[PDB]
Amino acid sequence: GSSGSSGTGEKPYKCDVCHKSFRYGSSLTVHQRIHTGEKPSGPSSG
Ligand SMILES: [Zn+2]
Repeated sequence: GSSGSSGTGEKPYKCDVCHKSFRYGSSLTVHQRIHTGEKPSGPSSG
């Protein structure tokens, strides 16, 4: 559960809404799918 990213962490493609890193650009977009269309998810603000 605690943080623990050995190497894999700083990805060239990181979401700009949830901050989800992605070693590949395609992966990022394919993920943002949830950010587009249906209500957003994840932490936003207090
Ligand atoms: Zn995202």
